[PDB]
Amino acid sequence: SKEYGVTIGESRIIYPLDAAGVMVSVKNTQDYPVLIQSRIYDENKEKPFVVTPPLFRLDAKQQNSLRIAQAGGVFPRDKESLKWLCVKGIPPDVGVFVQFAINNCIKLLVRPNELKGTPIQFAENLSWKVDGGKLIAENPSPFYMNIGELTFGGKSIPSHYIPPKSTWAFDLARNVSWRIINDQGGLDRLYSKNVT
Amino acid sequence: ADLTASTTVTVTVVEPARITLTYKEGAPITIMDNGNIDTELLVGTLTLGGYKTGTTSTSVNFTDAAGDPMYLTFTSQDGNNHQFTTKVIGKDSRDFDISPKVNGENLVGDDVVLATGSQDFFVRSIGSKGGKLAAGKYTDAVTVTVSNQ
Amino acid sequence: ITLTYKEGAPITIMDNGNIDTELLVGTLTLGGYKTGTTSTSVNFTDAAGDPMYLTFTSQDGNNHQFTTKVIGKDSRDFDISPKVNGENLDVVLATGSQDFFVRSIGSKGGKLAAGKYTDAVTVTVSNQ
Repeated sequence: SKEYGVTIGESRIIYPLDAAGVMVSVKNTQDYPVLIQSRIYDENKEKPFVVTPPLFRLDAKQQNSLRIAQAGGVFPRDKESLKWLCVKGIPPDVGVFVQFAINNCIKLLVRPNELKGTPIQFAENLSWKVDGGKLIAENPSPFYMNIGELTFGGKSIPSHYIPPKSTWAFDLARNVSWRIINDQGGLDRLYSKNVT
Repeated sequence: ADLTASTTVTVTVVEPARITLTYKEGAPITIMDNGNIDTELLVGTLTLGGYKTGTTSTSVNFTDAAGDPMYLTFTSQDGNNHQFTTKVIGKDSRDFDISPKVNGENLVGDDVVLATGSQDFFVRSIGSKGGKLAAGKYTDAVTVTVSNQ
Repeated sequence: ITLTYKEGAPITIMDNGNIDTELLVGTLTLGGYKTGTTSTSVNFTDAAGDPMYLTFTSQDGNNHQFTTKVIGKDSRDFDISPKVNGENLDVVLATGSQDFFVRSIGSKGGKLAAGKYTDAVTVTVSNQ
């Protein structure tokens, strides 16, 4: 059987607005060498921040780091902005031959120094209502609320982030239970409220 | 005499974003006497691992060069461009059909949370809109994108 | 007597929810003691009070914990082991002030959640 794997050393990057750059480690967990290709996308995953090196070889079982650097750019100062860092590991009768590659993407959260505190301080501040046949979260904080666990009426809802000062609509009971993911990639404590 | 001092020590503990993939080949594909290949043949079994519990089926996207939404396209290597399509599907906890995005779209089922630990997906044959597949080697180069929560 | 702390590299959770042993969590710098003070007159204590170990706890209400040990080095790179909650596992400290490494042992139980872990640490220096 064929084996693939790419490990990023963190699961999100908190990029302090206007910082020179941040380092993130990349690990080739496989028995073979790979090309590591790193790309940044906008919040819509359409193709400001620079990744160095944009492409480089990583030997078997080896670990290296990327530098993510902000060069220029203007962002809001009243809220986080979101990009994505994608790290792709590029490996070296009808018969079928399929080759795969893992593209491992994590959130790059651009955080103004003007914002006070962190998401876990505000995680309880989400409110909920049902409207249009959907569960609707409202996020009054300036932080992306990256839900990692969501339950409505005891049923699992697949998570999604709630953008700052905005809403998200989940598909489909009074009680909503949620946990956000903290800056370090850990699942935070459980909160509950009934829908309005 | 005993002297004392005190400090508060804070430690940052981080979770990495680990993503693994195992591909197990299925049986070779045999052409029937009318020249068709069968439908729903197990071409192969993909096992996605490494991800954090809460990872969803819409945050996984298999893409290929043909870019046909919902289908992976396999192409002959003889220069004649014979193609067949395949779908990628799996089972959830209540044993219902689910799928990841394939070229940006789900073929079947509702958005779901992936099984804890790992999730098996099955590459299954649909067929060819052309028909008349020649014997030969058919290939696809597939990227698997996982957008971590 | 003075006690400062410099953070090391973040701790990476392993696939099994545990951490690796012997990681440099950070460095405690102890200053101000008398000429000739040895390591048996140094006792580092914390709320958990686990002999030999400093105990770190998450701030998420779930009480994840991991233990660490406190080890310094003398001029020949031999281990200096001060008391931690009253126990070891005797060396003269460096003149002036002495670095002691906080080194990982492991989780206390179950998988750890990523986040910030704290410990309120006290040092008592005897025979002063």
